[PDB]
Amino acid sequence: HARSTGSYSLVTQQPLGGKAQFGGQRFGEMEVWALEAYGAAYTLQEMLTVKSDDVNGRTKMYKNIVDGNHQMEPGMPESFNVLLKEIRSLGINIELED
Amino acid sequence: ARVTVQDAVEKIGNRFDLVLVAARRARQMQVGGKDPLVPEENDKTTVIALREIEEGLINNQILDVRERQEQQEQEAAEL
Amino acid sequence: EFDAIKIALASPDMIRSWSFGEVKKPETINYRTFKPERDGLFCARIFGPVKDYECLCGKYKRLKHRGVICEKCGVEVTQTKVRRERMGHIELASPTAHIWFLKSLPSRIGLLLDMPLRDIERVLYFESYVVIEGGMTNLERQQILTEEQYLDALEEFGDEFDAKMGAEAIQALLKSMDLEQECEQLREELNETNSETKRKKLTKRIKLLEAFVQSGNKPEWMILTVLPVLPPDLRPLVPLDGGRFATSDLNDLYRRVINRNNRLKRLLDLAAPDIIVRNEKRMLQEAVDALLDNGRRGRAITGSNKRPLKSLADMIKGKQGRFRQNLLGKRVDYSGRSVITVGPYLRLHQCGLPKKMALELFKPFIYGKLELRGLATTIKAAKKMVEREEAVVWDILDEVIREHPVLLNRAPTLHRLGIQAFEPVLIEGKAIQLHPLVCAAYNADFDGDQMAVHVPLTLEAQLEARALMMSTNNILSPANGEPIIVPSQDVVLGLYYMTRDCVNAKGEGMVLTGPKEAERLYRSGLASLHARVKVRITEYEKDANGELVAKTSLKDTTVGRAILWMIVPKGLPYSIVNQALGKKAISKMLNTCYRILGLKPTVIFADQIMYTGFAYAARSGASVGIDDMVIPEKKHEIISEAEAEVAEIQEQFQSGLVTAGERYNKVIDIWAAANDRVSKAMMDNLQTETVINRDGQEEKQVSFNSIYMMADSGARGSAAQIRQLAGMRGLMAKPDGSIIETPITANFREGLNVLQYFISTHGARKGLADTALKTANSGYLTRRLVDVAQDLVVTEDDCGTHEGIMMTPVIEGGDVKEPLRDRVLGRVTAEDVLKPGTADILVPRNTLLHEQWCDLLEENSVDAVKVRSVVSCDTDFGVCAHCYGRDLARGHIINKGEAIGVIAAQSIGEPGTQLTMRSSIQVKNKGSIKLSNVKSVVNSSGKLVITSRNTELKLIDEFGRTKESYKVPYGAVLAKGDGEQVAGGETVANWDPHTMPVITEVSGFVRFTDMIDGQTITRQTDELTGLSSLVVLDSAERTAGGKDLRPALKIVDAQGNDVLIPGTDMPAQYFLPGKAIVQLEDGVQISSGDTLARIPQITGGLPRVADLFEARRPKEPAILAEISGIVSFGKETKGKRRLVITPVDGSDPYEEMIPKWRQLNVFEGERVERGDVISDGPEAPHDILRLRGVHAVTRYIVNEVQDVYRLQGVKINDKHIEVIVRQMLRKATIVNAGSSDFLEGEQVEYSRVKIANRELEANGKVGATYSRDLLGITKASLATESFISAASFQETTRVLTEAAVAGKRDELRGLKENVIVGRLIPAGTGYAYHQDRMRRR
DNA sequence: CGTCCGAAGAGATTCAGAG
DNA sequence: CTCTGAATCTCTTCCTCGTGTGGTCAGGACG
RNA sequence: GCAGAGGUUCUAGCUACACCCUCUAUAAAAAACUAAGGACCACACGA
Ligand SMILES: [Mg+2]
Repeated sequence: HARSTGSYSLVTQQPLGGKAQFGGQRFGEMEVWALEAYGAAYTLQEMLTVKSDDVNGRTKMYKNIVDGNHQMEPGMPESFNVLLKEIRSLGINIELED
Repeated sequence: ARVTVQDAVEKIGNRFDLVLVAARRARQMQVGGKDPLVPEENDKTTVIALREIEEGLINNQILDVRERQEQQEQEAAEL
Repeated sequence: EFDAIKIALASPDMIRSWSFGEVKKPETINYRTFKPERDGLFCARIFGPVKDYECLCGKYKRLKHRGVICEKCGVEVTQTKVRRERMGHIELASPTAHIWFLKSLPSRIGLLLDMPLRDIERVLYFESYVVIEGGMTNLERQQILTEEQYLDALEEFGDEFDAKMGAEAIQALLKSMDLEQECEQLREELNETNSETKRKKLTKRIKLLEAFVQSGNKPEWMILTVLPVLPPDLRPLVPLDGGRFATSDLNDLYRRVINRNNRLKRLLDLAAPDIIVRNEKRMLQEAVDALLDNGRRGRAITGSNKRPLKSLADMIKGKQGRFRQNLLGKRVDYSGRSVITVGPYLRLHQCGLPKKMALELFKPFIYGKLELRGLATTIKAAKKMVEREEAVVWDILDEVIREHPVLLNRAPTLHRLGIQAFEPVLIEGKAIQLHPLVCAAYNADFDGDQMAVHVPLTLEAQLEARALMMSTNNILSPANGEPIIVPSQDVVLGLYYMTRDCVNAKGEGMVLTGPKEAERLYRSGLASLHARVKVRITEYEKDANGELVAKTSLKDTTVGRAILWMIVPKGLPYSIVNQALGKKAISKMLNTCYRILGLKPTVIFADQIMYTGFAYAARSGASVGIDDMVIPEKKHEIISEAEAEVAEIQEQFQSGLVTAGERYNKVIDIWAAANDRVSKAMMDNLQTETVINRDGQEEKQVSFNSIYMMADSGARGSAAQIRQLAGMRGLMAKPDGSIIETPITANFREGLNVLQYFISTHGARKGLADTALKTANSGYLTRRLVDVAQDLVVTEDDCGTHEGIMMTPVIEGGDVKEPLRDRVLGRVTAEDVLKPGTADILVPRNTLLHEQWCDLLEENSVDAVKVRSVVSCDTDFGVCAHCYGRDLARGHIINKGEAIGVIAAQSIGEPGTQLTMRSSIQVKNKGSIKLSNVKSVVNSSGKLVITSRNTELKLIDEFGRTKESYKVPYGAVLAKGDGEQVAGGETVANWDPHTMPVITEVSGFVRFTDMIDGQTITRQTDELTGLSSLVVLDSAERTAGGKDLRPALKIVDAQGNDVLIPGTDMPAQYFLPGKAIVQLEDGVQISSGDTLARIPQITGGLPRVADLFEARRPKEPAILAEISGIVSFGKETKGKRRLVITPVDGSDPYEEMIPKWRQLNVFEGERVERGDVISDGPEAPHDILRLRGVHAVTRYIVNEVQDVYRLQGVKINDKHIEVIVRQMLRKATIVNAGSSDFLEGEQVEYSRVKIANRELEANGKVGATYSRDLLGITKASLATESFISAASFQETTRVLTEAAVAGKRDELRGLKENVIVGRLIPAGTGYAYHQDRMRRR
């Protein structure tokens, strides 16, 4: 089931529920905990942000790797923006301070 | 080639700042035209940075002072 | 980029600001054309264009026309991604209450108004009228008035009085009430009323009102006039499915809500009759309820397939909610899966990986290298080249896999070592090859087990994977210092076969020059692999200051053991390879290699030992066969004896000598005895039967049988797993757990009867279902453990705290379960340890206890070592490195920053799948006996009796250590004296288990004071000895006539004068409670230590750990003495007996209610200190923390959970339990506000109050005092200062509701918050970045 | 051609015993 | 007669990932 | 090569993630080339 880049989901999680449909394996909550237990904050951050749902992040990472500079443009997961919109739609203002 | 980073972490007793300093070194090697001081053996940047740290000539202090000197002659370039 | 996240109640004006329009048509799209509806849920003008920079009409279709709306339709033209953030609002004709605040457990709306929820959701459902501004009427502002009572009021309150109904009515109430006025009004009721429950409710109301006078929130905002809608791209039409466009989601709830709203608008403008309008308003309220949180009422609105359709709260909570499905853990790119393959040729720093998988995962890297080398000018041509799999592409691929680690990842990543880095070795095939050693760490089989591979992209990611996640860097598991890459199953069997000896083997006797000659002889085939031959070895030891000295000697050994010598590194001694080398021996070998040589030599040695073990296991041919499992010749006679015994027992039962219960017990006992006998016979036949010579007459050696080698070595198997093959399988239990009377006598080598196999499958199905439930329970426990943690990281290096926990080897009545050497290893002491020589600094104050220090401790015979515990650490928002100790994965102090909360949680939760679900005192060995806190008086028998209650025998040997520890029940007589040497095998204390003696402290004449035969104590007859014995009647049984008088026993001398307690003015009186048999009547002298009255008298599985960590109060809690003093009694057990303890000096404001059925170990004439147990049974951790202190409760919970883990043969270092408990009790309650801003009733995090009071005590001011409290993991996790962490865990609706009411701002600062956001983690490499960010602020 | 209709525990909530 | 403790009722989950299938608002005709 | 158009092919090709050249209102000497959509519920199975 190997995959590099493919079509993305509604929430913009790129792997699109992997099956016949070309997909990436769910780096679930247990694996996130496992990376947290390690001193991992760069591989975890990249694979929970620039590898999964950050559209600008994903495009920049692809252009960077094909350029040869493996540099992460962090940005922000679009899943968090989806969560903010869903909580706001309930009628609960959740926003960020600059 | 390398298998373990033990001697590197006895060189840098943090195991976390080591990753940061070697990542800065690899960034200098890739983005910049910086020549690695240890000659490579068909090795990637991320492992040759650890090789540099292993010999003890590259760590946070030397890297910081080196980039500071480069910035100094960057101001001094235009006099 | 952005600062802390804040959450607050959404003002209607804020909602208007959010919305870029207002939806009016319920319809979403046209089916005629997939164009969106002009005023519908999917709309271009409201939510932006459907296509990338094109209008609906198409007048403007280029990027240059950005920022200008259309003309005929007036729709903005911008990016389609703008459609994912533009929101809209619904102008509800009638205001509707938000269900989250309405049907909340505390009912925010109801609590704020201080009126019952029944009334609230009655007036919401338009079936009772509330009375807005009642004014000059009998009815008040908060008053219920249903239809008939409303008409009764209206017909005779026809004045300007108004009583509005509906959600609009509650909006009117909320507008009318002033929050500050209510607070200042209820302040005096709080200060006046002394009722605990009533004041608790008043404080709960005051908290809600204060949380609204502080936050910028209005109570009226709970009722929502406008309902926001999501951006259409967040709730899309769903795939066409051939144009079908159909799914029961938010779109459907929004459609129905808009339909009801339009109906209400039409009815309001039409002036419809009030009954129809009221019914339609109720329908709209129900629709909004279903939209926000479906299932929060009786009927969850149901779409197609008759299933509850997902709401706006079903997608924020639960496993499938956005949090745990898309934020906490999300699917990733550069990922692939396949079944796994052994591939022993690999080294643990590397793994096999298929060519296709490396081609697909590393596609961007291959494209970049192709562009750099100019093989393909463009990405597009390079992508075609990758599809053609041209030979040049493979050579490029080999370049990008030279030093590019990949993260091998098994699906159930129970602990930290579940995911590890590897250097991929390109293999042809389709199965990932996983190194054999790391399979035990992964808990991975080769039976279709699949594990994902992830590709770190950035230099930081690959570099930290190489530095941390490599299997070379993970040798010791985080749970315990023991190695995790130990030879597990097959290589250990090969080593065990290698390191043995025949008493007569080929090539035995000749001397060998060295291991090279041993290999030469074995390979040439002229000498057996294991023959006892003397060899010369150059053993290297580093006894010098790091220098390795060489020792050459002729050590008698075998050829096989000599073979391993060339494998081991120089530093290791030969004494470690000279044994049979089972699993435990190899584990100890690897641990010694790690602790002596280091890491790289340990890695190389592990690889070489794996190679040799596999090779010589292949050469061994350790097969399995029928003849390899031997049936004992005595098994038949044992079975015959058991059948005869059960026949005799059944015959006895038939006559009637033994009833069913004792017959069942006897049969079970004799069958167990027969099972033990047949097991011993099997072991004798399997390890002793082997007869082989020594070129002489006869000799007997340890067996070389296949199954014995595969079981004794620890390669794979156990005692029961080998018993079930040759010996009797044993008594097998029914589903309910009660044992089948007749066991499965037949073993697996022979056949099994059909009933025998039926009992076997009963047991097997029970075990399988138990495992299926237990894995889910362990997963839930691991989640709770991780989430009570993940805010605890090593933020400092030291704190200079002298506090800690006194580490003592644990004794539970038996032998030493864990020696102090393995209990304090890797932890930094708090105070200087001293040997028997006093004022001796054997170990300094703040030195980590590595292997050398622990070895020094054993030879100096230390008993108890005070050590710095993570609980005692005073660091805020984390702990210091010294208070934690060794990393347990690397041989040094924990790195400043490393996340230890998650490490501890995973270490605790990993063995959850391996857990389960369901006299006299005799000295063991020679040693001295001394008692702690003991009061004894010599009796006339020359023995010893105890006056205290917590006297507890500790057996001190000649080394000074405590070999044994036994609990002494009250009144138990001690045969030996204090400090008297005893010989193991004889009882020192014995007592009657069903008797509580009232032994007298001082001998003398005792007069029966207040003893009446007939009223208080009746003189019952005796039908056993002929002499009547006085038995004190029970208080409940006896009437009030004989109950008011207090029974007592006064002590007097021969002259009749009272005898006083030595040193106490109180006479030595003794109270006789109910059911007390007094054989000795009046006029009888009593010696010291003579009994006066003979007063007559659990789980250890995963649920026990869950209860311990959730701090569940036991069903029969043990009562602990809240205050220290003498005991007095009050009520005559009027339903609930009350007990009062009064100190000699202080006041006695404490009274406790105790039920009559509870046994009391305390009387009214003894002194009990605070925390001493009163009743009997399990004691709740809350009481232990309240009375005995935080250290005591931490020790109690650590010991209990370790004892639970001990029975399953799994060892977890106590620091993990300690840090989890520290996270449990991080909350505190401020008993006295003092000068702090914190209120008394308020509970705040212990870090907050500690910082505040330390700042107050820094200057001349006096800080506020607090009372720490212990709460469970599932309660400590939700009750956290971070709303975005508690919301992601559990009860998301409640947490979000409380946060929105509070207006509390989350400051991130925790691992899981920064994970949800997607920024750097304050755990490893991100800790330095976060500390730089903090120092830059 | 478009448009309108089990189970397990915790906590809130009654609810009750006793002066 | 007003709270106390206690029974009652209601909420809130109850592992973690894969791979094959199959079923899903369903406006419908009229200006 | 960043706002548009044209070119030798093949309707259309202006960096749309995207591939060559020209200039700011004008269309051709020129070979390698092209496309940027996609959910939930149930079943069975594996670890
Ligand atoms: Mg398996």
